[PDB]
Amino acid sequence: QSKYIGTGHADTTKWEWLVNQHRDSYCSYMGHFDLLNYFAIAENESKARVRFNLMEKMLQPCGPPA
Amino acid sequence: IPYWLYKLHGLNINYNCEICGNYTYRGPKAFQRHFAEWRHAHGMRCLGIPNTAHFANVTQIEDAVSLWAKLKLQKASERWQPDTEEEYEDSSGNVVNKKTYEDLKRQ
Amino acid sequence: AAFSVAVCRFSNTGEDWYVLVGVAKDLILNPRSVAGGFVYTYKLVNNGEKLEFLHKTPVEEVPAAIAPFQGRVLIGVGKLLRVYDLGKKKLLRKCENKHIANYISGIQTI
Amino acid sequence: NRFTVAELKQLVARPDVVEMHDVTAQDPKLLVHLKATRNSVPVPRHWCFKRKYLQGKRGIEKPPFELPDFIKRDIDYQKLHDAFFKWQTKPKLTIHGDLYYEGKEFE
RNA sequence: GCCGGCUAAGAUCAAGUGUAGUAUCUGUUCUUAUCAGUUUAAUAUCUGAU
Repeated sequence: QSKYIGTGHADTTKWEWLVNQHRDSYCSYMGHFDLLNYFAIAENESKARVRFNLMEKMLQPCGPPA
Repeated sequence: IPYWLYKLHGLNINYNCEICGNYTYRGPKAFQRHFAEWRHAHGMRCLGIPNTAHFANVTQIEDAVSLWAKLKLQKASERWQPDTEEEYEDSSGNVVNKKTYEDLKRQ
Repeated sequence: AAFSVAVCRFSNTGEDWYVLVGVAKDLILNPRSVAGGFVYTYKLVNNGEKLEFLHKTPVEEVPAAIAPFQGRVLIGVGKLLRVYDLGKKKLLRKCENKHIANYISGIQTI
Repeated sequence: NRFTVAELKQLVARPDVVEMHDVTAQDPKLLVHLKATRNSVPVPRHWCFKRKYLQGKRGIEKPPFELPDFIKRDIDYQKLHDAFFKWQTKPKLTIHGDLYYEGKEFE
């Protein structure tokens, strides 16, 4: 559950590394303030809009083989 | 004599350096050593390709030419970025390079 | 679009202050896919209350900076910094350097 | 069952830091991309060497630790802190990524 | 270490001693050979034939 989730190990695939990269890089986007009030100025969207977009992108971002 | 030492250090193995006069080197220890030596350097100089660090692990002909071509002076760092735009019109025309505008203004 | 602005002079031209503004074209982000860029050169008409559209110098990358580098417009487009001069029809590439890491999002004038 | 040393070195856009042993990994393109960092520091020279970087040149011939003059040049009251904390010399060593090699000091 | 070499550069089997743990010592062999599979970053190793 929470043993080591967030990073693979000796034979971790590049895709499975970038997936964790994006999945833990958005949490610093939905939680942090400067990197959330800065993306809503570029995309020109509200906080709720950008946050819901980032949350929905956590399904399988980076290009999923689903 | 030390057959065990030969099997441990990397003996009983060779490497065919075609660009280095088609020489036959030792194992992995001499493999990389064969890319930085006098014979390989002379072979590369006689082949025409300059001795570059990117061509160290390369050991072929066609591949060597492809490396000397693709890794040549690419679009980056062009001929000083020539943009003369001579005063032959003063309102249009700027494609004259460093030599076109010179010949246009000389005569 | 628009991503940069500057008000500099030109050693080739006179002391008339010239403004240079940046512009993007189809700079769609997420995914990052831009179409082109341009630099609009205005003469700063009306002594500060207007601007004459002199030349729209194109570029294959979205410019992100501009500054007078010893009397020249140093524009960083994408990953290439180019020093341009006064152009009657387009900014002339007086000098160029394509050794930018990923994107030139700024410039300084020492 | 993998890209050759030339196909995996030409497809990449920076073969200047390509390695022969790196082309046999599970993801050669990923390793080549990661090795193309701006100013990172690669693996040390003891990746494949089996001498541990200490058994080969085991006969070290040099002083153990020369006393630095930053502190050497009641113990002292008006000169102890006035020579170590006042007349101190800054140690000038490597800056970012001079990873210690086997010898690393004799060459 | 000495002026490329003189086999103190590596792996491995049996026994003794001893620790909470790491270990320490004695006696071997080292394929001098080929192919196929496993495996190793590559060696090595092992699995079979000759």
